[PDB]
Amino acid sequence: PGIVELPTLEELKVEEVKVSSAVLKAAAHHYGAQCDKTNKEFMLCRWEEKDPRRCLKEGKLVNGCALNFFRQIKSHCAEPFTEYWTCLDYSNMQLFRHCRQQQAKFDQCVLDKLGWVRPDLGQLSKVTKVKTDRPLPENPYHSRARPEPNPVIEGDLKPAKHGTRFFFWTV
Amino acid sequence: MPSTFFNLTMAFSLSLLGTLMFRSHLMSTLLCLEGMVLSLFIMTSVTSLNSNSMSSMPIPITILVFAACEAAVGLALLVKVSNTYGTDYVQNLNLLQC
Amino acid sequence: PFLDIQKKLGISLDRHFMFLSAEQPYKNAARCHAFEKEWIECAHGIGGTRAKKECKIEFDDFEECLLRYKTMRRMHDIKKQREKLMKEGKYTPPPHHSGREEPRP
Amino acid sequence: MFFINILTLLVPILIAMAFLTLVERKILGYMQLRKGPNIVGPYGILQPFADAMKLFMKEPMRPLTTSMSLFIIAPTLSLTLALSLWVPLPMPHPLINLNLGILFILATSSLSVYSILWSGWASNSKYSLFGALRAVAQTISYEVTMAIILLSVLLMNGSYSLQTLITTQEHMWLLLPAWPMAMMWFISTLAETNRAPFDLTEGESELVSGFNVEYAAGPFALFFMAEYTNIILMNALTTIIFLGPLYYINLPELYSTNFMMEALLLSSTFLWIRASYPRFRYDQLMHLLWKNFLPLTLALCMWHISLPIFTAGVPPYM
Amino acid sequence: MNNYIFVLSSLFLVGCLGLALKPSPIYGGLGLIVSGFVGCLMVLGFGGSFLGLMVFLIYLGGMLVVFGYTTAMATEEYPETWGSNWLILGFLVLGVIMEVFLICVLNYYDEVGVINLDGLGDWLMYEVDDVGVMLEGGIGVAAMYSCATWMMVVAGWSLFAGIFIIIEITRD
Amino acid sequence: RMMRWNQERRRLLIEDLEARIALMPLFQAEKDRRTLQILRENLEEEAIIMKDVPNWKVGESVFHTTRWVPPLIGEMYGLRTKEEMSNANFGFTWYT
Amino acid sequence: MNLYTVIFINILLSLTLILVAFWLPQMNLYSEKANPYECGFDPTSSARLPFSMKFFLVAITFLLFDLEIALLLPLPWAIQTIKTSTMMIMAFILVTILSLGLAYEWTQKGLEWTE
Amino acid sequence: AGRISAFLKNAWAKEPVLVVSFSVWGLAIIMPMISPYTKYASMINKATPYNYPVPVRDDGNMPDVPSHPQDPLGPSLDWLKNL
Amino acid sequence: MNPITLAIIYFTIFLGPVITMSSTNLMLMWVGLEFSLLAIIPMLINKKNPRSTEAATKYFVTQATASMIILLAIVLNYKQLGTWMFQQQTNGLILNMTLMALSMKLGLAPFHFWLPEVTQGIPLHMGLILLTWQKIAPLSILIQIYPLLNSTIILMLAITSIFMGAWGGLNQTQMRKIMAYSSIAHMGWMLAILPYNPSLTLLNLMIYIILTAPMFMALMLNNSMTINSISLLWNKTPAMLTMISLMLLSLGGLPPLTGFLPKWIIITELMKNNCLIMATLMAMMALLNLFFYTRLIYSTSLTMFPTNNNSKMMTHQTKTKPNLMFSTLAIMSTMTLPLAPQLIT
Ligand SMILES: CCCCCCCCCCCCCCCCCC(=O)OC[C@H](COP(=O)([O-])OCC[N+](C)(C)C)OC(=O)CCCCCCCCCCCCCCCCC
Ligand SMILES: CCCCCCCCCCCCCCCCCC(=O)OC[C@H](COP(=O)(O)OCCN)OC(=O)CCCCCCCCCCCCCCCCC
Repeated sequence: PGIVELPTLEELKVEEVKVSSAVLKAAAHHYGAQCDKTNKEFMLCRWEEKDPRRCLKEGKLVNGCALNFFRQIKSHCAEPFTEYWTCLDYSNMQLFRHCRQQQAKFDQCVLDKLGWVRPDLGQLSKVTKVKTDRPLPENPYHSRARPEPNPVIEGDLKPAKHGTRFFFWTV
Repeated sequence: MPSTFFNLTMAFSLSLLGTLMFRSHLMSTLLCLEGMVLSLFIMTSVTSLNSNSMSSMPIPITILVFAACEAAVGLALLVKVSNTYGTDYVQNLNLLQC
Repeated sequence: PFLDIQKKLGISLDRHFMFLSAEQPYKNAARCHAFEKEWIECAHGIGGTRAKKECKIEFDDFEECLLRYKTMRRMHDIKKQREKLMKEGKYTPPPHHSGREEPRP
Repeated sequence: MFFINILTLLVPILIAMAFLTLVERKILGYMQLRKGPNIVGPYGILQPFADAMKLFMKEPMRPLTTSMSLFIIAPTLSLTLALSLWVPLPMPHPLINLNLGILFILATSSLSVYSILWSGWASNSKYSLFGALRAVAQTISYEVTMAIILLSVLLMNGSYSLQTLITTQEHMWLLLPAWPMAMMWFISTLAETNRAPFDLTEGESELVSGFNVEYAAGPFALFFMAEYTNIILMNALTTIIFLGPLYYINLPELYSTNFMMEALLLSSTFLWIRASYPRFRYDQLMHLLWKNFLPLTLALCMWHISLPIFTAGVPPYM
Repeated sequence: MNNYIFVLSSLFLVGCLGLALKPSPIYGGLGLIVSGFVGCLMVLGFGGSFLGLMVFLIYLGGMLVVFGYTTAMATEEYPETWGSNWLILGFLVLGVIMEVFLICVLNYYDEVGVINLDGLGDWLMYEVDDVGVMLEGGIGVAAMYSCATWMMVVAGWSLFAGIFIIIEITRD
Repeated sequence: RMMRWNQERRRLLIEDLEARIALMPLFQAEKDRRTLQILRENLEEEAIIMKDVPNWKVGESVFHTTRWVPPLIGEMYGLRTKEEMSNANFGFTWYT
Repeated sequence: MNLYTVIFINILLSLTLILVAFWLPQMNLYSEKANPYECGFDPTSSARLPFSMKFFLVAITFLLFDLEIALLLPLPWAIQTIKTSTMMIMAFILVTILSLGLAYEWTQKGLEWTE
Repeated sequence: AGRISAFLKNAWAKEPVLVVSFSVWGLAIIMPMISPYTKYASMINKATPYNYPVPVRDDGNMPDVPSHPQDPLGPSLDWLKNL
Repeated sequence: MNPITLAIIYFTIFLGPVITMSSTNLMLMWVGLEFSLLAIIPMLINKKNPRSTEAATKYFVTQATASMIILLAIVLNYKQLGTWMFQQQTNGLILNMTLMALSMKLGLAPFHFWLPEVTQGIPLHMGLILLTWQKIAPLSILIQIYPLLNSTIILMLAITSIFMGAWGGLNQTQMRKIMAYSSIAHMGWMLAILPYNPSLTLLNLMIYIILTAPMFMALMLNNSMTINSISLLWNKTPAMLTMISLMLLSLGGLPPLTGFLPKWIIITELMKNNCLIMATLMAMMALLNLFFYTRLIYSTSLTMFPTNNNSKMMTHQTKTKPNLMFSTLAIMSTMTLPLAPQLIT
């Protein structure tokens, strides 16, 4: 059939974070609370338009805000975040329960400077209602014409003409 | 996956041929029946895992339950056959032809 | 015959897991959810011979998604041509396809 | 490095089971107002090595009326299943981390039963046949009981893993929440290991040697190694599941030491049971399990279904 | 490491061939135990481990009771393993040669694409959710407790009625 | 004690899953970009160098739907190395 | 791959042990040595005759109870469900009917080893 | 009743396993129906976030859903925090 | 027996076909078939004679093999389309395997060999339960896939079942084997009309069931096993003779009995679909069926075979016949031809 269109390497190039999973999980709550608007815009476009090829600008914005968040972390206070993410990196599951003291020091850092508040137990896991100006895709799934149903017969139910009409049975 | 499914279908075919061709042993016939059952279980599990049909994943467990019930009934009937004759021979149980 | 006590009584004993695009356990999909959804929405209301005739496009797309015969044949043709060019010495694979690539997250 | 890890798991386990034979002989002797071996080694420590060398330098003596293929396959199967069963245990980090570790344990135990059955049928002798049939009855009874026990205990736990058991028993043992399940599990581990009171597969008094009566030295030593490795393993599994050792993220050495102490205590408990009690009849074992443990464990399985629901203490998935 | 599942499927085919060739039921149960272990490995390779371990445990119990019964009643003085008749061995190797011949024919006839020698090991797992929690097998078998209670109740009634059935058959 | 500790573990699991949720969009964006990069390099390597057969379309799909169909593992790692294909097929399964 | 290597290493270890056991010592094989044991007398039967086990009904019940076990085993993932009331009711019904079957068999003397 | 009490006491003396099993069966039936924590298990399993919360569009006609996770709106988990 | 297990077994016998005919999932149809088979086996082996044991064994292995082939077809359909119903575009190989396995479940030729064997050596009420109730669930599955069936294989199975049933009933002297071959012939007629009209195979199934229920009831009254045993019925129950003869003639398809109606309307529909060759051959072998019925009528009603001395004591004693079941079904299975437009649907 048709030729599938997909973007080029130039428009797929982006400044990647190059940041490990343990430091990502250490900074996860404040990253999720700092720019949740950009992330929710990307998720909204991704779930509305199922095509990944029309959300690349939103993905680059997600990378940009993540980079800005980590640059703020690196600029303001870096060594308690470093010891916190290394303590998380030590364990085999990156459990938050092991190193709550370093978590407390990093939260004290981000509360004294930049005024960040860590989200509560059930705050990051709810719907968000993000405002956007991108138009709603009127035809997801690229649906076809949906052919019309059968022409249903309407009318009054008259009795059967001349009975059952089964051979010699008159009635 | 298509090669493996072809192999599983051929395994079911072989176990069906074993069920149809008797060799003097009702127990061996029941063994061929359970080989057919195992082949069907593996086919259903592989299909559900490939298609990610987690809603249809209870189907292999259901066929396993009913297959073990029928194997139980077959073993009970084999016990009755052995009590009747003492040899468990399908050619020995033949007296209903007249 | 086919009694319809489930439709008469309004219950659903076995109707929510009839096909792939139907009520996965947590929120998951079944790898052809969109294609099976399009096929069923095409075929509903006109079922039988008309659904076999004028939903053939949707059914062919769904069958291609589920069985992947055409993708297998296309990939086999590409790999066969690649191996022929390797034998004839007219092709050198790029570094990313064969060997060391630059990893991106 | 992984082969070095395999060696440091396998070789200490084999030395541990050889000295388990030594410890069994000495403990039984000292409970019998005598000594154990104290002549072969400085304190008898060379006695298992002398026994092993004698068994591997006697002839294996293949018999005439014997299915040779199964006769050879069964002891090697038993030993490799014992070591494979030793594989996924965490102390506190397993060699091989399995999501369905307990299911793997159950499958491997049933396959070990098959090793015993194939040996008994292949050694074409009447006493071997008797031992095989007794093994069939025994594994029927303890298999159904063990499956229910593990279901209820791991319902109190989260997944079917064992690091999750460590994290569950981080604060308190599982013996205090489910001690009747621990008692029935201890009895079921005795039945699984074919140990006294209800050994009944190598019954020296009812039979001559049971399923080993035609096995001469060599493969007989393989069967003995598999049995005693399974003894240490069932005690180790009991102390991992129920008597949870102290776990600290900074150092695991105290976890390994606590696991060692409790496993040694339960192995000595097995030898204690053997010294104390006479043998069951193998129909009495089936009656005992199916009439006492199975109704009680069905009721307790129902109670442990209901318990996290009405206490809201449902364990996490991970 | 690509054709691992194909090797397992071939071993399953061989085990089912032996079971069809019908040894003494001791060796039939052996072949079914081997086939059950191999099918467990195939299910584990294709995905979730719960279904494979379940069928392994179930067939272990089943073949154990089968072993007891073929010792009790389905036995004879000389239980044939495979070599009592040379026809059985010749037919086993004939079936193996026919298997090799048919897979070579289907590799040569690559139009349909059921079996391909070059494309083997390329289409084992089609699409998987790379990031995601609770997507393994066993979650659906748990959903039998909540989403398919009809499946659960027909299985439970099958086992209950089966208890009554076996007692009434072997009542004597 | 089991009730209290299991409730605490439920709270810890909710915290871990919320960290996962907060990190989800970044992983989604990077995953989509990597998938598109692999598809684009496969399309170019099939396009220019591989196919000079007269009856062949380069970017031809196998569906008439003209929408996004996510690629298969064998589709996106087919031209790659056999070790990479085996890692994509049996990485998580064999990692034990 | 790791578990596969450990399994193969254990199998090769057992094979090496039995190969050492078979090729190390000295062999002296004759008929009276390799005859079946039978407590110092020639066996009357061939040890392949029918055995007539006495717990056959218990074995069939074990098959059914093993499949009830297979039904009951996905409970650790079943308790994570969002409904939990139908889950609790279904688990109660399953365990209750299994117990009712066991009680009926006990009353009808099924597990009593009929000779 | 005298006969019922005598029968139960004799059963408790002679077969104290069936008595325990039936008592545990009855306790496991009764206890979820009288516990005040039964709804909490279902609510905890509901509140456990195994999936991504897909955001909705802002049409401006829904004031119930929040605009940001750091908002008073939405299903707060203070009951689980204080449970 | 025992009332508790009687209730369990009979409820499962009822529950099997009900699940099969009321379930839209092929897996649930298969578990209904399994329910029916496993539930009806202990009712078969109940007298604990060698013949009952043999019949139970034969029935078990036959139905287990057929159900395994059914499950193979279901799994292959699930592989091909991902659904749990043969919708419209399944494989003809899958559909033909489904038809073959359901034919072996039903017991029509050339899969018919077990049916007279199992019906023999089994008590008469269990033969009635088999030959009537066990043939509804496979027929329900066959009616559910009403199109997308191979008419060639359908017509071949139908014609060979009618031929072999006519020949077998012609040869047999045992009453249960006669009833089994009658079952094979009528199942051949139902299968013949299956791909063209589900209403007509339902009608023929209902006519056959209400025709062979009182035949089995009249056999059950005196425990008459053979042609001679039914021949000394003029001394045992002389009031039975007219209804026995009329029901045998109705099973033969003679006008103006209502058993002529299913054959007549099936021939009419096959004329409408241009299968005159098959219809003519089926009608001639139905005449053969009527021949062995008429020999039975000669034995039991139109002549008086010799009787023995102890039938005097049999006349001395008193009997009991079920109200609302025998006479109602006999009248509705003999004198309901003028309600033919009401019977067809
Ligand atoms: C792993 C941790 C340690 C475990 C213990 C290890 C050390 C102790 C070892 C002792 C020796 C064991 C060697 C083998 C012994 C074999 C014999 C044997 O044990 O037989 C079993 C015996 C059987 O006794 P029996 O067979 O004599 O019984 C007679 C029965 N008839 C007449 C029918 C034959 O006991 C049991 O079955 C009991 C099992 C444990 C029961 C636990 C109940 C706990 C309480 C529950 C709740 C009660 C309150 C109710 C609700 C109230 C609500 C308010
Ligand atoms: C003397 C002959 C003996 C023959 C019998 C040998 C018995 C071996 C021991 C018993 C095995 C019982 C079945 C166990 C199956 C594996 C259990 C399991 O859960 O495996 C899955 C696991 C990874 O799964 P999971 O834990 O979910 O991890 C995902 C993220 N971590 O891991 C995997 O996916 C790994 C998959 C492979 C593991 C098994 C390898 C077996 C290799 C073949 C052995 C036999 C070979 C034939 C005989 C050789 C000659 C004698």
